[PDB]
Amino acid sequence: GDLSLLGWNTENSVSFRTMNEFIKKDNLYPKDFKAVYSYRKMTFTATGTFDSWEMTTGADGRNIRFKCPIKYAVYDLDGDVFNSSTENFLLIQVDLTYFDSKTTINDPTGENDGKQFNLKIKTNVLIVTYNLTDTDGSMSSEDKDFLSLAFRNWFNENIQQFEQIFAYILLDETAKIPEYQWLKPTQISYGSASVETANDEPDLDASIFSAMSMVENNTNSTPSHAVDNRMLQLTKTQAAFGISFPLFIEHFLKQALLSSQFISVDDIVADINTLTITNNKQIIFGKVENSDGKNVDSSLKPGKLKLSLQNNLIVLELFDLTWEQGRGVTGHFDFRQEYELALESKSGKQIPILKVHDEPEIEYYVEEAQWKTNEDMIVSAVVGTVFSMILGASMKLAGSALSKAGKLIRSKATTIKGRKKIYINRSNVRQLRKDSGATEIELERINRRNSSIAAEDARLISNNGTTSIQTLGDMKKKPMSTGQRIAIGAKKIAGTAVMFGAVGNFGEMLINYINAMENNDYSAIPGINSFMQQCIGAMQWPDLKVTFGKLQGIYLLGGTL
Amino acid sequence: SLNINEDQKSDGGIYDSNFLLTNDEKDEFLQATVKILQRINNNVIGAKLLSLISTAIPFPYEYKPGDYRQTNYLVSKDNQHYYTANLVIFGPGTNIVENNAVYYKKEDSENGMGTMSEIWFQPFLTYKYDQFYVDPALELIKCLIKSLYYLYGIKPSDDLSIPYRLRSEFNSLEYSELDMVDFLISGGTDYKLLNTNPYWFTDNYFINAPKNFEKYKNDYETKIKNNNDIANSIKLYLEQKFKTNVQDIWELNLSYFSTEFEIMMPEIFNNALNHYHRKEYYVIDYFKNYNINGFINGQIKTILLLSKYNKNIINKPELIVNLINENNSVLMKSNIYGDGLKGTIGNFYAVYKIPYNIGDEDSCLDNVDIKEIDNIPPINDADIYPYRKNCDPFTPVYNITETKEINTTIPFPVNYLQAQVTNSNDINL
Repeated sequence: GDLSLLGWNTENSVSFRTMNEFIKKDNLYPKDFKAVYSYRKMTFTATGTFDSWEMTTGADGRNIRFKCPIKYAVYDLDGDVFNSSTENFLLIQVDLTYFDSKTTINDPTGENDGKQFNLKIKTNVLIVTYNLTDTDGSMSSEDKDFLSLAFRNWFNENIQQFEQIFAYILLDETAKIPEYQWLKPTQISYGSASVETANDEPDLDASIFSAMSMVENNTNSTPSHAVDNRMLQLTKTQAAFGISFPLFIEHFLKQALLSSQFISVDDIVADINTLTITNNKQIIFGKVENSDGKNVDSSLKPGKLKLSLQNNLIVLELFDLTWEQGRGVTGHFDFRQEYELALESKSGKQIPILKVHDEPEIEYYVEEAQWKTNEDMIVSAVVGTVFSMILGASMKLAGSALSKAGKLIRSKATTIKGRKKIYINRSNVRQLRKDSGATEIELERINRRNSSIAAEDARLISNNGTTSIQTLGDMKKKPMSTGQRIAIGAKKIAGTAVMFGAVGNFGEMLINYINAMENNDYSAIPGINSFMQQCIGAMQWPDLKVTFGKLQGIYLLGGTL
Repeated sequence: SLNINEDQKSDGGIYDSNFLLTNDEKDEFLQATVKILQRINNNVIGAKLLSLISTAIPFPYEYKPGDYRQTNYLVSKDNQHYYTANLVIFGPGTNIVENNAVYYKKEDSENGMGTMSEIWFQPFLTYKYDQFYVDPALELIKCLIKSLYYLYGIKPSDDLSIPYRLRSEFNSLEYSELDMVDFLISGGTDYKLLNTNPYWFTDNYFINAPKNFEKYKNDYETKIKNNNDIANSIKLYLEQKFKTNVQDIWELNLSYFSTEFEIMMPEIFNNALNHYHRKEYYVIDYFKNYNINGFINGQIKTILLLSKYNKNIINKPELIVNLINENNSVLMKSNIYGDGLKGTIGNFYAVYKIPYNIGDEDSCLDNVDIKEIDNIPPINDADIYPYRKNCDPFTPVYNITETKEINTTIPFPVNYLQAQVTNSNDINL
């Protein structure tokens, strides 16, 4: 249904035309050929010069198909001399293996301590379909078959003359930036997938030749070379990079959730199956200053602070955030937020930016008795708690807007399973944002303050991405609204996305990215190029600008050479 | 091609592009052909004919002095296996009632070397002549004898053809003349008007053919028989082929096999039947209406189901006779059909020159030894060196009949014959 890597993590894909141009520039293919076949007292010869080879449609998985046109050839069929036409060609079938070779490539983004593997044809070559005709149409089908046998004998004998190197890979090379070892392949592979056109012609553009590779010593016991054909067709780019969602989650979402100070290093459990990062035990979300003036611990149940990928969106969820609000009243709130990693063209540069997408979803559950007995009184404290989550701060507001929102709040009350439930959809969130009365400038000021305090938290954050419980208590003991805590957590999570934004304690580099996202200073930040460098330092084509980036089952980037 | 244009259809021929298509039909054809082969082989003379065809390999072509390459071979799909075959029996071509035999190479089958033969055979259909059904085994025998003519390289020049009939239907002088092989092997009463002692009709072909046979016999016995470059199987096959001369092949005809096999066949103008006998076809079930002894319960007492193809018989007549009255009103119309024989406008009898000076001097296949031929081991795939240009490019030949009209004030016999048939079931004679 979508793009699948069938056990692999990283992938680099190109079109057939791009590889054909690589072969054309490299010019490491045989030109002159002399095929000879001798059998049953009969001798057949095909001596001539080949044209430039073209890798066309017909290759799938391990199979690699190349079109070899013939510039001019002479055929000797037991003395029968024939001159081939200029339209004659053959379709050879070969396979690719990453043979180890002496190091010749350089990786400025790596330590160059790995081993160079070059893609070459294994030691054989079979021809699938050919076209061999003379200038007068006097050839016979058996003559053409015999010449095809001679060509097969030539290609098996003369495969060594094709000294073309298909690709270069650095294996087990330590990255120059230690934090991004996930961008250095460990176990590599290739794949092919060719797609025909409507007019039944080889599509040198839509066809996709890929190279899959595991990273960070991930064991793959099922080496497969099948490649999804729609990986390039959607992008319409000459080259593409692909990073698996499992690596996007087990090495990025863990940092975002742990750095949010809501969980500790020993209270986070990775879960590949559900593609969600959460807390194994009950945690604390922050300090709550209700309308009663008493500081309350915001306790989250295990498995509720969720961070996952849904609907091509980074989804952050909170559930079962329960405490004692006052006079023996308990209510539960649920929140869901959607974010999208898009690409923005700023100052002539492609900058990956995480931006809000659609509107959040809210749920609130309470007992019937509280509604029937103390509906009016507890509503004040509930409002004081809720307004923080919306405005990002716990500030009072006029009662006219309170009644205007309260009529809608009481309108959306339903009775399910003996409990009062209210649901807030996408439209109600934007309605609340418009009716809140807080200008976007004030929100930007809040964002600046939260960015500065998130830089302070990252200073408190150790190398592993966690913070000591003593320092966590020192930071959290300060009285601050729960909405501001949500904003600080969001700021820290977004700042942790620099690893997918920029490649290269990490606290000061995060502070540099914070300066870039708060003052628009990317003078020392190359932007996406560094990340693209990590995708091309280890995967060097025989030589680009990246203009496409998205996620369709896989973090996918598209670029043109 | 299984489908041809309508005007390219041969008159009196049945065209069904879906015939012999499914695997069940192909298995039926295979079993029927094998059953007819067993029937022919069971008789002594048929067995001798089969052994002769099995041993009459075409003469190897000397590509180099002392280096001979076979002409009779079949190439596998991927061209690594070669099969020795003197004769391969196919199904019919475009027309499913046209039994025939064709040569692999023209010149090699004309000058004594010999070629492979390819047979178009229709074992499922037969026609009722007078009071009997023609045995398909006899048609297979006739095609086998034509294949013998091809294998021994004694095929005449295409222009050699004795006259057969006078086209008396037309108002013009024209003679329908039959090919030499067809006249030599058809038999019948017509063959009695040429096989005379002395021979009134002689041609250079009957002198040249034994010459070429003896020439290649000498070539074998001097060059080949003492040569170890080729397998002894080819030596034995050529020894058995040359053990029978061309006179024996000439005297083989359907009259002799009709006498030996006791098969009723047409005997008068039997190669010009398409003008006389507008055939009707019957389907033969070789598990029900045939066995090793021909038609079960005789050729007359057996019952055959009418074939579905009789309505599909193409009827393009050579003449349309229109009986008209004084006021030129079209009273009656009828079709007179051709015979598929080349019609010349010149009198053959007024041009032929009876040879004043000539020399005139047993069982037809007495010299053939079935036991000797059977004892020969076959030719393995590993000892076959083919010759590339052993096959002429096959070209289908389409006979284009011509249609002409005649207006008659006096009824012709076909007018009466067609007026005597009716489809109405309430008939007043």
